[PDB]
Amino acid sequence: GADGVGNSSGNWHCDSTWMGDRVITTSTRTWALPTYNNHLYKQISSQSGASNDNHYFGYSTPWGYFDFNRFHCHFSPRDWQRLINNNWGFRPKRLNFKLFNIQVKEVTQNDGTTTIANNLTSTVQVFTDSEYQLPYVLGSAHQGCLPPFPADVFMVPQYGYLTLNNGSQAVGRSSFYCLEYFPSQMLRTGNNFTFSYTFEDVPFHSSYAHSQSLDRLMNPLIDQYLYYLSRTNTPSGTTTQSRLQFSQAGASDIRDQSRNWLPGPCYRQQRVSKTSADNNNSEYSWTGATKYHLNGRDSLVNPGPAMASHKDDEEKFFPQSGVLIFGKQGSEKTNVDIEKVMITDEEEIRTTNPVATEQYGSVSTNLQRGNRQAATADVNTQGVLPGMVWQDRDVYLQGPIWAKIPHTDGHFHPSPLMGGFGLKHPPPQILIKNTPVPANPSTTFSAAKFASFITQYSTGQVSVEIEWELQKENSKRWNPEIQYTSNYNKSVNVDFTVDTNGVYSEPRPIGTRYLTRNL
Amino acid sequence: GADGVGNSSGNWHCDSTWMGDRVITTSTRTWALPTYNNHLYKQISSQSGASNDNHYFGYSTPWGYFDFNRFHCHFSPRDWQRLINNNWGFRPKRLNFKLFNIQVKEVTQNDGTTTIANNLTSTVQVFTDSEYQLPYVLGSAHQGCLPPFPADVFMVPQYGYLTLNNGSQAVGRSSFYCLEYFPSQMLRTGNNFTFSYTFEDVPFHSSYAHSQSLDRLMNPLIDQYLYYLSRTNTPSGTTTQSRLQFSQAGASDIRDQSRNWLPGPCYRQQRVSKTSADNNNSEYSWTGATKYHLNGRDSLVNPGPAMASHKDDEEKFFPQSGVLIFGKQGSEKTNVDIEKVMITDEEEIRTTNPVATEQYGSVSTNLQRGNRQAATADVNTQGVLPGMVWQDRDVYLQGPIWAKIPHTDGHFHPSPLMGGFGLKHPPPQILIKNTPVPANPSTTFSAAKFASFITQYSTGQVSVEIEWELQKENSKRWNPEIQYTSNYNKSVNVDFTVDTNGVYSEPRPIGTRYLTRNL
Amino acid sequence: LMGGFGLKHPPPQILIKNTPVPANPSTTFSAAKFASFITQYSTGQVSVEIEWELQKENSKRWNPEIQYTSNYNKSVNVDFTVDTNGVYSEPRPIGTRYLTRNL
Repeated sequence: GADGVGNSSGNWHCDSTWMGDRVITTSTRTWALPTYNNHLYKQISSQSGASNDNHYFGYSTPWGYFDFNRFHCHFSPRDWQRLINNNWGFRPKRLNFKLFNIQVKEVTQNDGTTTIANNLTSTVQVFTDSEYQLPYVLGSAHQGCLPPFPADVFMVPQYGYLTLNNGSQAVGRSSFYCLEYFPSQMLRTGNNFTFSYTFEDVPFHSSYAHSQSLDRLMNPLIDQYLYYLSRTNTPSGTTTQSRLQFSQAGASDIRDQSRNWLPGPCYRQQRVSKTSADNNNSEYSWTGATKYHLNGRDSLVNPGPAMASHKDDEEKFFPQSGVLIFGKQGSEKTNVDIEKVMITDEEEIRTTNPVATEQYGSVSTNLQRGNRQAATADVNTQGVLPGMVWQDRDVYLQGPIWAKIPHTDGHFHPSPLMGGFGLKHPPPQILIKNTPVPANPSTTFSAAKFASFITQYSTGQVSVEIEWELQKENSKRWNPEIQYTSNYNKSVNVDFTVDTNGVYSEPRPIGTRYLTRNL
Repeated sequence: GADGVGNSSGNWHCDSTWMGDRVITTSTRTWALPTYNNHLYKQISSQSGASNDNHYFGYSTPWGYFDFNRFHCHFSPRDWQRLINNNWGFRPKRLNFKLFNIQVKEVTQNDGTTTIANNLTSTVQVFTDSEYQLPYVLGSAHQGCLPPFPADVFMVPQYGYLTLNNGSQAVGRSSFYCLEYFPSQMLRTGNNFTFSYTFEDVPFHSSYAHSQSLDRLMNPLIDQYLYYLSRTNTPSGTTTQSRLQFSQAGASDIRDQSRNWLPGPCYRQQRVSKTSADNNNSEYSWTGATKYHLNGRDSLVNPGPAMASHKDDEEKFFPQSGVLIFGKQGSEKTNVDIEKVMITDEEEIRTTNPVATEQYGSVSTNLQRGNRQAATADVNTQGVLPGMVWQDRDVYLQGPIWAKIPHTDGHFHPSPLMGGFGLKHPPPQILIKNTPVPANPSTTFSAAKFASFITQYSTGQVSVEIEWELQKENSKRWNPEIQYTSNYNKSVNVDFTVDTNGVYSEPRPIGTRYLTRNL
Repeated sequence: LMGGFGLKHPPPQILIKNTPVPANPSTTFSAAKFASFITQYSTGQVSVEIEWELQKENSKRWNPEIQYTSNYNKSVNVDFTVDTNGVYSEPRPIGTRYLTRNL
């Protein structure tokens, strides 16, 4: 699209409509973009000394990108609630994007006095990496997505990436991608950039919780017909004499019943409690946390494989890195106290996946014989096994929406671990930069790189609309399901509202599983 | 319809489907019908002495009728919840009824031993008073409607009615309707009786609560332009000297602001509190309760005109007869203690209708002058006034569904007072009786009325399906609405479930207003 | 009650705002809400036209009806006019009932 200077390049679309089966969440926000790295690509690396587990090598670019991989960039409390309360599941189908009403300003810091003014002509160029030839950054839970609250103006993030490294230094194989080596489209004012995408058949996120659970799944009333090993030894006057007898598992017997499927896999996490007291006093934050390691650098295992966060009656506990944790609007960056964060809870799964903090089961160790007692041992890490079945990490309104499946020789069940939809070809990276403006050059020629540009930034609005599909409920469940509600009682502030000084804020994390489906 | 003896006259339909705009609740239950008044019509009257406010005269009939004027005869907790959580309103549209698989048994109490057996031939006759020529009983909140819970078998109520009376005695004008003077259709087994109805344009029951309220309705930011009387007298050195000055109502001024509409009407009720303590000790149950009176008999004013049950912070109180009160499954018939009942609460209205227990406003009494102070007085009964606006009593799952608008020269806004839909021509009364079976007659003729019949009753199932329309939500409300949920925490029994001895039970009354619409 | 026409769906609310203008942002990224905008306001004209219907008089009333007139006598200022310093002003409230119909 194209037009004039006194012509709005696009209108403001920010609705949300439900169609019974679909529902489209349109949404627009105003943004701003500075000139990063003063227009140059800069090489960047870990700090020489820095622990090995923390080295790196890569580049930062003068390019800034766009991102809305956060559910709340599309759903509004209320809306989300609608969804989350009457749908067995849902998934994204297609999207449409558009930047417009772009405007380029140029600040002038003459002595003790700045003065911003329109640089009409100068441009901002955009380009979408629709061929995925660029290090996909999104999906890395970074923060600089869209504001949950419309009215909020925002700054565009700067693109940076990482290649290979042998400590703080580069290794040859590492590649250096240059963003100008693409065909950016250049916008001036009166210019807009639209583009549209279509998702790929993915599974509806399961937005329901299970009423039955693996173990308790058969019918009480009837005993099976298969037998199991009831007792081993037997009374012989005073002493026992080994004599194995078997029984037919019934209701009273349950624990012993024969089955057909196994809980999901696991990778044991340390348990910490919301109650300061209980927790051993010391620094096992890193030392005790569950991790894995590549090329000799141990990394953390955050968002561990999807597994319930606490047994019955222990909402007080949680994994050291088995859950998602968001900050309460305002919460500072580092070492903030428990009271400043919102920890997610995944009890809803218990029913199928193991509890993060407790071992999977316990396999037998030795082979018993008359002169040898029967061994056994608990298992803290069980990789996928036939017959296992499980549930993936719920979603949360202010959580990630999707993530790119890495291009590898092999993947195994790609639901992104941080939760979300695992996409092979996700929404392409959208980039934006401000074509430089060489400030006054010298009369006599010089072949040096230009270094003195006009100080200036851009701004303008952006809009994103997405169509989601739904799987409606359908249970013959007689008694009421659970629903997500807002507290009745009076409060000094409404949840998901602007305070007295107009600061919007999300009180709690809102999950997705409320409706109840049987297993 | 018709067929054979070994042929089910109908199947069992008991589903419930939602179509986005409609939703059909089908429902079938098994029933039983005895032979009332041993087959005769009996004249009936108050007990000679009995307080005048309690006299009456009328008849009881050998006929039993059918009734489902209770929302839970169609909605199942869950279902109801669906409705009640995502709909600005709804109303009934049409219905279809069918009796079938009728079966007539005949008990034999030979000495110390009864023995029931099939009287194949004998019949049960049904007939619907589709011309409303019979005293419409339904709508009178009687109890003998359908079981909320399907699996429950039930007994059919007996038809009785009331005419005029001058104390315990009849007055001529009083009519005596005879049920045989209709064309009953006679069913034998293999016979079924279907019939269908269509409702009449009625208003969707408002199933939402108001976010604004009459008083607080204008915009804070701006002061009006109309002036009101700020002060009357004025400082004159030591003494005041009358000097009326006026102000322009603003935010701080609010109470004084000029408006455009008035709260609904009222009829003051006594306030009682759920807290035994507070309540004055004595018997003002009748003496103090709000009532009205015709032909010299004071009757009670139950379900008073629709008006909020308590101001902010007083959920502890309520009208003496301004609310609906249901029994907790089991609760005996008389003088049962507060702990045995469930009292409905209509706070949701506060916003438009007056509070039942507190006066409407206060009008001025006298005309003031120098030598006369300004009078004033509170008003406890305000009949409809121009500009008044209000809300009708909510509904409640186990509440009435509708009621017949009395045939009179004049009605005023017919939403039935007990709540529900006011119908001009409501679902016709359906009646049923068992054609008598003269037990063995004497060889020699006698012209006396037959008095010795075969002892026998009937049974068989009945089905009722109804189509309701809906008005879906549609508010730009950002923050979450309130929804109806079931408690998370463990409990010995699930709500709306059968206990250990299979006794279904409704824990609490469930209203209808949860979703929030602005005023 | 304040008088007027009672409408079920009255003339819809018309709103207007000035899309914000982020004044100069910092070179290094920050995910905070933008708080420094360009100071600016808007202006321009607006127009509203409305069509009203009428019910004309029709009485066999012989003698003159009452009408609303402006005072004959001289005055320092005309009613519904700008004073000496150009300040328009409505002298009195003007009602609507003048013409006389029988009950």
